[PDB]
Amino acid sequence: GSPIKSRKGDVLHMHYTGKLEDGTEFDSSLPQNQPFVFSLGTGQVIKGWDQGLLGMCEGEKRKLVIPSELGYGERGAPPKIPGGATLVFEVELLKIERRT
Repeated sequence: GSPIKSRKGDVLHMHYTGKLEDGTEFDSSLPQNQPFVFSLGTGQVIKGWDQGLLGMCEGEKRKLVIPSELGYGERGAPPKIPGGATLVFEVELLKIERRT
């Protein structure tokens, strides 16, 4: 066997829980139990995700600390995300479309 792993261009189905530095969860795909689906490496998601989610196999978890320069910047993303907030994501890759 040779598990495929995420590369630029893949379509990923991703669970995430994002937290502030204050520990407080701002968002998660887990409560609705709805994976976020997107094309990796296309500027569809935050820069910290595009550079940070490479080389994941299905079923693998990763933690990403993402200072605001690589997230939503000083602008922020109201209501949940303050301008300048460092985000802490715990992500779980569920599915890479390419393998099937």
